[PDB]
Amino acid sequence: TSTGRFTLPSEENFAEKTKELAELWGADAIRNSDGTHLDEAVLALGKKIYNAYFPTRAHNEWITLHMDETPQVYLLTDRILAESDTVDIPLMESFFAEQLKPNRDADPHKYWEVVDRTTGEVVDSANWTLDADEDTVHVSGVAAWHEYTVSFLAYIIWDPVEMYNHLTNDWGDKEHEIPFDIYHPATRKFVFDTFEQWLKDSPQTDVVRFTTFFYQFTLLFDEKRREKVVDWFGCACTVSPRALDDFEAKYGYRLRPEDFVDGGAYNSAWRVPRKAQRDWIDFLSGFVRENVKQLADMSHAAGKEAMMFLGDQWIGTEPYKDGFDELGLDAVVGSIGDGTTTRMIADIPGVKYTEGRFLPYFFPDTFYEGNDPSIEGLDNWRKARRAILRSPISRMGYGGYLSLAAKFPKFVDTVTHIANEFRDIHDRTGGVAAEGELNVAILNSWGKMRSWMAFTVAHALPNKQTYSYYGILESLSGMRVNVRFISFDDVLAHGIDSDIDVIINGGPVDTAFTGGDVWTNPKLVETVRAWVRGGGAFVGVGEPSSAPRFQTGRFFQLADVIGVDEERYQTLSVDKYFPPVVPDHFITADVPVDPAAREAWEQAGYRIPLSGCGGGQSIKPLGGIDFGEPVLNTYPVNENVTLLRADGGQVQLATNDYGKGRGVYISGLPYSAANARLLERVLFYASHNEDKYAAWSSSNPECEVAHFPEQGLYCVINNTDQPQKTTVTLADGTTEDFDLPDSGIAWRE
Amino acid sequence: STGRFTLPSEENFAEKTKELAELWGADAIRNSTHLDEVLGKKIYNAYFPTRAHNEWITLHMDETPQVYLLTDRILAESDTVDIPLMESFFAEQLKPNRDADPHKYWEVVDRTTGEVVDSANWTLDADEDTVHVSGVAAWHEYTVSFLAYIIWDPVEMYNHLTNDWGDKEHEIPFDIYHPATRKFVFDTFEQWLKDSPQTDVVRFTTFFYQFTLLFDEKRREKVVDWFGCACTVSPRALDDFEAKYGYRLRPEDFVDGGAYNSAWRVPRKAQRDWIDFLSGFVRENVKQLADMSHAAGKEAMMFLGDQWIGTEPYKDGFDELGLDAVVGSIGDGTTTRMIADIPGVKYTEGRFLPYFFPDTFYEGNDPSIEGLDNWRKARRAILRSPISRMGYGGYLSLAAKFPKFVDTVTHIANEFRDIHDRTGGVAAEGELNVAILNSWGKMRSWMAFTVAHALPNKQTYSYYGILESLSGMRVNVRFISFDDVLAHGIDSDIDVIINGGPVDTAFTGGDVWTNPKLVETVRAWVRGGGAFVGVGEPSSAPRFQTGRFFQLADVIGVDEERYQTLSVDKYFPPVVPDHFITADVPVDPAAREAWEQAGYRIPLSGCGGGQSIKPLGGIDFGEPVLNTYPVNENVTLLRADGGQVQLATNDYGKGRGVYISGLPYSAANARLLERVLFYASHNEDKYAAWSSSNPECEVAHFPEQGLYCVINNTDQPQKTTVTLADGTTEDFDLPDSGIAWREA
Ligand SMILES: [Mg+2]
Repeated sequence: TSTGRFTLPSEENFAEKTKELAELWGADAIRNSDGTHLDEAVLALGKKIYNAYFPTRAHNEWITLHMDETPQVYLLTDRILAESDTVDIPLMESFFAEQLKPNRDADPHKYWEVVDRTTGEVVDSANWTLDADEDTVHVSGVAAWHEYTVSFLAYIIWDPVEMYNHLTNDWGDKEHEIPFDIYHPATRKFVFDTFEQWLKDSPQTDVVRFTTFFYQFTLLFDEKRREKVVDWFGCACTVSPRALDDFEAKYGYRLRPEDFVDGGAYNSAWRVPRKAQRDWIDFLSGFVRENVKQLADMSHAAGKEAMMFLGDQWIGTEPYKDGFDELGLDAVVGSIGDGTTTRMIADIPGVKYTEGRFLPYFFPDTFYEGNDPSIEGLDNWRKARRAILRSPISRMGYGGYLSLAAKFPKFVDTVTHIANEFRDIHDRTGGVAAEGELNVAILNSWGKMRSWMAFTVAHALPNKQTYSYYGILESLSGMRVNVRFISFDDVLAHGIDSDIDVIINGGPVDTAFTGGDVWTNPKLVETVRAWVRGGGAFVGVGEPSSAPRFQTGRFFQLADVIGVDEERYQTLSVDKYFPPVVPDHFITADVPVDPAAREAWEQAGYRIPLSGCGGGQSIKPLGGIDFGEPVLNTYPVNENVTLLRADGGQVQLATNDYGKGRGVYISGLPYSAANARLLERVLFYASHNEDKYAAWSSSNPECEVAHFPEQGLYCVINNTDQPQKTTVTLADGTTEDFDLPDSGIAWRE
Repeated sequence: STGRFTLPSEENFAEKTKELAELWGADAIRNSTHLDEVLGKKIYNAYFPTRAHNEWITLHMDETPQVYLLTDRILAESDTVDIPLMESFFAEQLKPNRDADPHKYWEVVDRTTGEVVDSANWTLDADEDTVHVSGVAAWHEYTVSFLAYIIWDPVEMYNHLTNDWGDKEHEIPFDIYHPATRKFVFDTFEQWLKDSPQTDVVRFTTFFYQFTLLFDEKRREKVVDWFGCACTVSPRALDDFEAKYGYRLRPEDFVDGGAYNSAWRVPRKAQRDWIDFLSGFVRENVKQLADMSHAAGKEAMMFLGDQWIGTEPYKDGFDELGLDAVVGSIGDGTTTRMIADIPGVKYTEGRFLPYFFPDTFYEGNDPSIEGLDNWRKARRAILRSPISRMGYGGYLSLAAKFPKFVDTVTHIANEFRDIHDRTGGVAAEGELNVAILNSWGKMRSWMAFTVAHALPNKQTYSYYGILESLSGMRVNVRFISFDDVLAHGIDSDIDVIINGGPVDTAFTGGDVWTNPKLVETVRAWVRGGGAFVGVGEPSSAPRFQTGRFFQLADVIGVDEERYQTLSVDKYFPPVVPDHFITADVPVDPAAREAWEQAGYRIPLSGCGGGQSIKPLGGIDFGEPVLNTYPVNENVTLLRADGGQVQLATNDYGKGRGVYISGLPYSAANARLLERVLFYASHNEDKYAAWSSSNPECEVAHFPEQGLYCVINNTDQPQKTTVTLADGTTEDFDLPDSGIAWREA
């Protein structure tokens, strides 16, 4: 009975149950509760011992004596309306005073900017003063009826992880942990000296679990103690006067506070990055990386592993940028939130192994009397499992309080099953990826550096604005294709790699994800058009290839490829003619049929041509597919485009032949089993690979197949908590029928 | 009570004609062609200046009107590409002008780069309508813009295709810009006048230029703009334009990248220069026709439609033409107002619906229903801006076969005349001064948010609703332009400004909102007590500010998230369900309970909080404006369903801003708008006086006659209580389409 690949949390006064559960779950590693030297009875088990390290917090005794060395962020004030030629702007009224504090030490006139937001102009620094007695900037000689703001440097006085916990589990009047910035040599020396001593003081730790490193991700709170700004990939909170001044020297130009506050966007990953953002990323990453390497080296010299948590103070690491391997990190561990976040961890190059921390975390918010944590446990396993077959992770484990999980025998038995199943998958496949059946490339401004990081604001929390796009990643995360992320820069520099079958471009207009004005670069349009014409496949979602204003008559610059454009109220004089919808088609074959709606749709018919209204639009909606957020007034560019769904006087789903290749338009794609199948059929259809679809496929969309040619195996998995019957089709055209229980898996030669 | 009513007649109908003219109180008759010694009625005869003379135009086919046509986009797959000119167009309507040098008058464009392709890189095929382009970039799209002759008049062509006349000869239109054709038109008209002594009113239907109307190769409408002047060019006109204006127009100044100068486009200098050139010419020639009619003892009357381009009825100087009347088609409230509000003429006439034709006058149908419908929509508007005369078109013989309809017309004509008699034709008292602000201003009064006459659709109805609501509302409506506000500020008599429409249209205004002087003027005015009502995407300007889309977001308390600010949590304050603005919205108790029960979203990372989990509903806002959100928690949200904002109000100094995401016309929505206007202008105390409790009825106060009326806008009985100025109430129970008059 398999053992290993499993990390178990421990805690004091819990020797008996720890060994029972380690035995039961086949743990080869134990996570010592933070701080804490652990029970000898636990240490005698001879498991691999994880101890977490918190390098830039939990030492107020240092940082209270060097408060100008805390991390910093540019903050943007509320917009203040001048009603004459003077205006006063309070600095701190919209922000949380327990987290943030204006920096009055570094000359405001050098480091800050007052902006007239109505004109975009910087106000002369001779026209403003910072009040000596309170956090208010006085501006004079400006225009009445304009809005003004200040961008100012703020010390961060409360570490966001310690803060979030405090506020979330109200730890009352417990001391707030103050973060510290290693960019400053005094602090940096304190950090490495402390780490050296801790290494000496921890002979029994096998793995130093850095949780995490030097810089928080963008996270700001308001005066009502709510989250104000968040970007899980953002490096807002990484500046200081010295860092900014060194940057100017090295790069040959001075950043504006505007290059950080970004009009109030705070350099959201959704914004098309410019040179300033790419340069800062590069400057910050060189410095963070140099220092992570030192930590790894020191860990190794002491005989221990270096393991990074993919979260908390992870900024500047850039796990997907070239050179990550140079750090010599042994492992990355992250939170398993779904398939997309499973891949974000799994696909990381340059480490020896990866580790998933599965849900639920062992805490009272889920482990309370009358709750059934086992359901979520299995759910989480199933969403990660489908992804693990496409890109394996090396290890699994859980976090929190063992003594809490131990009170729920059903949950305990569920983990026993998950752990055995994790090891079975690994042992049968040798930890190798399943065969991908097509090569699919997501194209955006960021490319590989943001692999599995697209369409995200906060970690694993899709919302109204992101779910129609995030669903694309979640579908792909466990799909039987090979997925890579590429950038407009890669494409302009090197063309489109010849192994790629399908390119996906998706998002709203004017985001890093669709690409913005890069679509008015004729070389990009030529490259993609030539490639589609020669048998490439282009799948556009939402507002693909969009560029406002460039052409009065063409919003999606590749409207010709995908057969669809969005009306922008500039072309209303042009009657739009919709060809009849094709309801029977390869792409839609697995969509459940609703005869009541189809009948209502067929009875109601198509709008006859009418002046200023065009014609051809179905009077009633066919429906049957959840397309998410609408893209208003999409329409077919000519009548040779194939409309598959065009309900409510606009287009949701369309396909277009373009020379040898095809274009497909999808207006949006929330994740569901049915939509993942829809997407999957789109990939095969657009690449002219219909004849390749059946090999290693499951007839039922609720199940997936993974083929492992090198070990002579395939499996089939049930992605649901319900029994599923399905017919698997093998490469030679043979089939087998399955009856898969709840969350089950079957393996065959 | 008799008169103010125009009746049509065919031939061979003397007896019944006389009966109906006396039933309806007709004081004028519209003849098709001359008959019966029915001859002391005012006689209307239609005149068609620029068609029905094929004998002339076939001898001068280079003097037909012309238009710039934009071809399909053709993909180049190497350094050469061929572009057929006519494949997307109707060949019986349009023919390429091979007469005027293509290399001087046409343009080939690389649509991928926007660059004009050098004339030396293209040729026009000698034997087919195909342009050969060489020395170009592979994988770009290319188009030609070319001059086309218009060989079929669009009124004759619409009517032809509507009742397939088959081989009936096609009327070819002619352009009076050329001297020979102009001379033919005036001489012919001079002669026609001599021959028509019984004709009292020359009903010009219409003048010299068709509105933008182009058909495709499948015989369908391709491009339409009721206000557009696409079909008004010629090599001579363009050459002359350059002499007068000091620059050469590009064909692109007309085809407009495919938009063809839709009135929805923000007009640039070229569009305005052409309007002015064309208008000068057109008006000069219309004045002559009016002069000629006058020296023959006849009235000159203009049809607001068909060939009306260049007249510009709302532009200053229109009065100088000396036109006695405008007649127009009554489609709805908005189109009624469009006719009624025209200055510079002696009287106005509406042609009411239905037209007397078999498409509605057929066995089994009750056209009185439509008759009353049409009359109710116009009436509410006539109260606010009276029209002089009414009447119908079509075959009287067909309508006469429908005695309930005949009774309905009698009821209508009598009621029309009764309103005139009681009020002396004066406009009802307006209770607020309301200005619509856009790029066009008054030249396009009641013409906003329109493509095809009186045909709102999916893309327009959420904004056309604003006009349809105001058309019959008890307030004074003006239309002003950004140039007006920039040159003169905001008139001291205006209570409320409305800005409405999608981003980057003439109706919101586009980049004018990046002009700080505009922003200064509106903000200062609002702050001192003005009212700003923004509909859809008011004040929007893309890209100008990363964190601000609606430039006056601060005024109205609402902006639209454009995916630049997703990192910023949005906090929605609780909705206020009981409020002056929404007071007449019906409360559906199971809906309200479900909404109260689902509660509000608690704040979650990257998701903000405070949005309702279930919708309150109750109001149809039309097309969604995605991801609108409150700029702060001091804004009052009245409707914020589905994680976005439909209705909100914000105090801004002494004034207020209001946001409405869209407003399809209905009695409820009209009422909503009206309460928004009184609220935004801090005039809640003024709302009661001369109002109807029931949104299905409206009140017109005529203080100079010590008199008000209340009208039933529906075909159903409606109970309502009117409040008067003194705080007094009076009750009514009105029948279908009813009216009631009271001493005041
Ligand atoms: Mg030839």
